[PDB]
Amino acid sequence: APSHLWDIMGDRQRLGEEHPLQVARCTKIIKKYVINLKQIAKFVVGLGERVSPTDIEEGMRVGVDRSKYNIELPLPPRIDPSVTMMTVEEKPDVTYSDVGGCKDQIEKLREVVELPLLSPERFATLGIDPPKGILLYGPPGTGKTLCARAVANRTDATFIRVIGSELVQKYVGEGARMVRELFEMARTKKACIIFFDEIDAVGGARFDDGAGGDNEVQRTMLELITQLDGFDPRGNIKVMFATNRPNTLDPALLRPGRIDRKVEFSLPDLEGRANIFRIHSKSMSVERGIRWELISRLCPNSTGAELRSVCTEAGMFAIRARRKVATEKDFLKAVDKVISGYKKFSSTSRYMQYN
Amino acid sequence: VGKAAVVKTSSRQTVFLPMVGLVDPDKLKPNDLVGVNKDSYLILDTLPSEFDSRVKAMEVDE
Repeated sequence: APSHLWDIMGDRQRLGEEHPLQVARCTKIIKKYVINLKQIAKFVVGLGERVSPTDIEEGMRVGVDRSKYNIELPLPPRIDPSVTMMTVEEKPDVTYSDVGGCKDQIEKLREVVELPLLSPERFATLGIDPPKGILLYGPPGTGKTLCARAVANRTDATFIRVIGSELVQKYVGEGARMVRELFEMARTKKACIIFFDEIDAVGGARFDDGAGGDNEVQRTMLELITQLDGFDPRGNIKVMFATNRPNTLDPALLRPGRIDRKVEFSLPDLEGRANIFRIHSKSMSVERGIRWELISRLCPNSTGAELRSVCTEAGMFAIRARRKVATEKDFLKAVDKVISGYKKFSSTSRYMQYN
Repeated sequence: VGKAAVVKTSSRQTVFLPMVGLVDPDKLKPNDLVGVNKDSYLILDTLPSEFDSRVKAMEVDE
């Protein structure tokens, strides 16, 4: 059906020669334009009929006709990378209210990120500088990645999630181009959010005398630091560094001036772990008259990953243990099962804080 | 011997051309990028005061 309407206007856009343009990047601007093709061929051209003199800029892809080369339409630069097109997500499922607890790991993030985006004129009265970067590391298993998605929901803008292993490519030097791919969209798309995940595989000095193949990774941060704070302080959006190993990072990366707000996650206390089961109490099945403060009290200090496992495994006892819904008896069985039974080995929580 | 100039296109094609009045042997020099004709392969343009180019990136800030 839609193909019939497009065939009517397809007479001028097909038979005539317009679209068959050869796209290439412009080099020198004389106000004669020296442009190098993809086949490595240099030539000279000039403006067109409807082409504006202010549209042509240095280092921009400009399509020209293949027969007689002339400028026709400008194109946005950096057309080669296809990787960063899939790095932008849309509408994350985790909401802002999914993060439990009244502690300080919530309010501190929204003031340095969501506050300048929603109300940029609030800090303009005092004439201060909002923090460009932030710091979130914490112990493994607290759902730190869930807090990054909760910010993207309230922001209602472009979000970029970057994996630490994605920056390292299969060639030496290609990782340097991967850094500018992220910061190029910062100027193109204003008021977005970039997020780095597992930076420990990237950062750190690591010096020289080691295995010797380590000099390729250390240049990624030196390219990332240069693109963050260089000779020219070029930056707009907020930068988020996150990993599970803060001690193995670059001691320069661990110092301010690229980062101001620093928040480290901690294990919720008896009052903190209570709200963890309250946000899950609205879900599943909760028997009327059951106090969740006694369950979190019998459970020792542990990450939120093992806290949500209590409510999930409690529903598993409805089959083998011959129960309708989750009762208080099944909650006590989960204490020796979800916690005491699963300790053994290979249980992280606070086990690995360093290496 | 006479006056002659040998050039090579960016397509890797070596074309011989006689000395053109638009250029002088003092301004000419080997390993130089100058404009040439597509049909007659004659140099109609001298060097525009730049050796090669800025290649990848350059800082234009004043």
